[PDB]
Parts: sequence; structure tokens; C-alpha cells
Amino acid sequence: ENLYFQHMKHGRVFIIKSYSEDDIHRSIKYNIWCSTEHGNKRLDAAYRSMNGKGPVYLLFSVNGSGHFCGVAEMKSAVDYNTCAGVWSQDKWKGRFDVRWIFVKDVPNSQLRHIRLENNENKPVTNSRDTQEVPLEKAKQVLKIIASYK
Repeated sequence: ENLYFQHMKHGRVFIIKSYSEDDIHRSIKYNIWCSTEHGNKRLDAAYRSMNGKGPVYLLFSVNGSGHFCGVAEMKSAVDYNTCAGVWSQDKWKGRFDVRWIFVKDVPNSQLRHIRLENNENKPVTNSRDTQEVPLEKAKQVLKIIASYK
């Protein structure tokens, strides 16, 4: 049993869906991420309102890979005017820090059964980018990811 996340009372958790596995390698190497304008705003508002009272975790998955590839914690607000041409999408200017916690592949079949009541009870594995996950469902996800072999 891995119960590190069993008793989280605070926090928010989001799905990250990427069109670029290179963006993810870059994130793991330099501890940075960027979403779409719409995604950045949602993540920024969450991080800022949290005001250090708990974590914002991000659950990463590349579109069409059939698995999650890791989790990271969001570690700064978003900066909207920074060096361009840094991500798969040339025009993206934004940036925020993250600290990667797990990097490992967990097949969707391990997570398929967890459903999101805030997203029409769809499986967590059929989420779009920056879909939010309720804490109690996020705790089940994190345990499975932490413990997967």
C-alpha cells in the first residue's frame, strides 16, 4: 500500500493533454510548462487563488499514446510574455514552473474505471486539456500512478 495521498484535504488537480512528447521531455528537463491561452488562464487562476495553502498537481498524457506519462506540481503563476518559439507551437509565449513528481507510463486501462462527476461521469482517461478532477477521484488516480509496476 502507498497511502501518501490518502489523506489530502487541500489541493486541485488538472489533466494535461499534449500534442507533443518533445514538449513533455523539455518540461521534465527544465521544469517548465505552457498550455493554450485558455488553459493557462484556468491554471493561473487556480494556482493564484490557492495562495500556497495546498498543491496544484498536473496529470500528463500525450494525445493518442493510450497512457499517462507522469505528474508534476505547479510551482509558479503564469508568465504570459517570455521567449517565443520554445514549444511545439511556435507562437506560444507563456511559461510557468513545475516540479515533476512521477515520470512513468501508466496505461489508460489502469485508470479507465475512474469517472469524473463534474464531466458527465466520463472516464478520467477521456479528458481534454486542463479538465479539473475532483480531489477524491484525484487521490485514486495518484495512488494508482504512484504504485504502478
